[PDB]
Amino acid sequence: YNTFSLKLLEDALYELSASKLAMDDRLFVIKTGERGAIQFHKEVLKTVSGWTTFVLDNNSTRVVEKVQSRLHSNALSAGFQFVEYKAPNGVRVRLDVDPFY
Amino acid sequence: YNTFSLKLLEDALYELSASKLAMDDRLFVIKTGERGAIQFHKEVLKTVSGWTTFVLDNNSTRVVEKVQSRLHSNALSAGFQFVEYKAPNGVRVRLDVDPFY
Amino acid sequence: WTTFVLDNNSTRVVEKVQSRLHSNALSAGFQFVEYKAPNGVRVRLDVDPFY
Amino acid sequence: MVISINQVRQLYVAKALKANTAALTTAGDIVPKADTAKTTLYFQSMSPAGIVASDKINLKHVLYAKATPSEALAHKLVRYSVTLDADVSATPVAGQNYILRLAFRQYIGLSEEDQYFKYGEVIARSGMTASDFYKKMAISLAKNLENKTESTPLVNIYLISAAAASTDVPVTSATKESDLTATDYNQIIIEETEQPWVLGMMPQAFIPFTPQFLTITVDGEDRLWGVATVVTPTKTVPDGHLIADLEYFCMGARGDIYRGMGYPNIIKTTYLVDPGAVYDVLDIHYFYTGSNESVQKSEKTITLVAVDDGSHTAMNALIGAINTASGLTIATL
Amino acid sequence: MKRVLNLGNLSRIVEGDPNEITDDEILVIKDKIIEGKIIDIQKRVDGKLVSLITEKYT
Amino acid sequence: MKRVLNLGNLSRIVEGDPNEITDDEILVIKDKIIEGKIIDIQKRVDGKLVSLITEKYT
Repeated sequence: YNTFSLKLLEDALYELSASKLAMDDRLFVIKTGERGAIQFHKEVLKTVSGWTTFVLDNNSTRVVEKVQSRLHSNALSAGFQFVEYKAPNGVRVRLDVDPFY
Repeated sequence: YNTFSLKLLEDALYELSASKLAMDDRLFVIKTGERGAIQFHKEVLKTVSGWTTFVLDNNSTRVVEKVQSRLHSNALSAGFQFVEYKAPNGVRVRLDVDPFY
Repeated sequence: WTTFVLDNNSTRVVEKVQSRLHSNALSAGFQFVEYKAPNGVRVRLDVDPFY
Repeated sequence: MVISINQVRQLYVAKALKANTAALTTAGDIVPKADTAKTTLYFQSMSPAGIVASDKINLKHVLYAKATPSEALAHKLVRYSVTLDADVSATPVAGQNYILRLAFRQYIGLSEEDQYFKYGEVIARSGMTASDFYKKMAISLAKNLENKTESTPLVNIYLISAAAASTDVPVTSATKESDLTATDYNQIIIEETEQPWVLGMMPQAFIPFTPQFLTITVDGEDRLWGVATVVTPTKTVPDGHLIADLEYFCMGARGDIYRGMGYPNIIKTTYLVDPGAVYDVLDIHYFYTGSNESVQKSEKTITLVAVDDGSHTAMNALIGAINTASGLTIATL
Repeated sequence: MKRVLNLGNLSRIVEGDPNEITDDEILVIKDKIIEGKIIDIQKRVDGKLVSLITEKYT
Repeated sequence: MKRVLNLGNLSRIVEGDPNEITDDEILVIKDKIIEGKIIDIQKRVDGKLVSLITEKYT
């Protein structure tokens, strides 16, 4: 590939899984480098940003969190990362960032 | 059909149910392939999109959930599938994916 | 971050107080003193008066 | 190439034609022998190890005798012509990723369940042209299908310039958009490629494919950009590799079935078919029926293969011989 | 009298850069001449911004 | 780039009859002849239901 997408590997993973795997055994533990883990996060995000039928409350995602500080009594954090995806029919996706990459 | 409409199917199943079935005994299992399950998911999704009165929150649906990793502390997963539609007067619609399809 | 929706239930940027003027007394205010970036890169802040 | 037999099949290479049992000097020389009272037919062939004759054919118990040309056995390679749908959009979309999918049907294993998918991805850009998109798509497929690390050849991919309209521009994994200097590219051809071959171990097979597309948002709706179409083939795998396995098979009826089992302790069989040639084939189906109760038929086949010089001279001469000696009529091809 | 759209699609109605809005966001433009008017509402169609309001003619 | 209104004031963007639109809610008139386009955004001021889009001519 030259341009990477989640549509791309979601299709690849599923076609392989439909042809070759059963629904329960379609978990895929990808091995990659940090710079692909961020590419993954970006694309998973770009995909979720189109989920307008759902409102992602922070009480469940906790992208923003309450932290102790001396600067304020309600001191807040911010930050999240997408490390998985669940395509239909049991297709899962999990990462293992190995420095060898 | 050319384009699967759950609006068409919802009417057909209820009209048949009203004329022929009790309130119970209205579970309409559907045998289909894996791609039909995708079509079902899409159409159920597109209908709950017109429920502008209601608000789908991730605290109950859990389309985005928290997973433990080593790249981030607020590490997130994503994904969901629509498998069932419950229509007026006990007209359920369940899926039974058969590899034979 | 238009994707996510920030609710007071988890941030408590508008808190409830034991006042004398009302039974539902509110207090507002929040500060972002921290940021978590991908792959462990977490930036705490320290405020030193020397600066 | 194990095949099905109607209780037997036998093959004789007609390298030459001699007109007398005396003139059988070298291997591959063959003569049709039938008495004046045309009741029997057989062939005296010269083997690597001496003269030899074929089973006698009762001209009354012959079922069908037909000659098949070389082109009849030449597998035309299936080639598609994939373009983008002028209905969705006659041009690429500004910021869409077009992911073309080639699902391969009979991969390593025999079954249709042995599937294999290869992709070509192209993210379009504002100002991008159709020709430029075909360029990039073909190049992506090259890197994925015409690479050197692939275990087995899968497909050939080409490009066509509207100016040419028939010439196909090869696009290999070494090619680059600097080498593809044109602006009137109409389509992307994806052709079927010949798989490997081994005598008696790997029969002449192919792996077929259909091009599938993924869906792009064109205004606000997921739609497919491409239309895959089958156009007339222009390449053909020649007959040489089929006849060779046919001989490697049909000579175990006239001889050693332990082709190589027992490695030091074996009996090697010299063959007369060069897989780098093109043979025309001739098959005769016939049977033997017994006497007063043994009426059950024993259908049998005797096949003769001769090289084609382009006009079917060897076989047509062989046909004239068998027809003038047997009274048959085998419809010279 | 239902909401024209759900909140997950209304949440993405934003105000600011025309370059930074994704395909998932609706862009509003507060008129600068008048104090409480709107001048255009836009969302990305094919990477380009187009007005949702139908154009009027005489 | 940021959101244009608190979701409380965006949840009151409705699709219905001009005669039932009070204040604390904005009205959208979808277009029929065209599928996705909109006709007008409306907001009541003094009993009258006025538009927020500025008229644009040639």
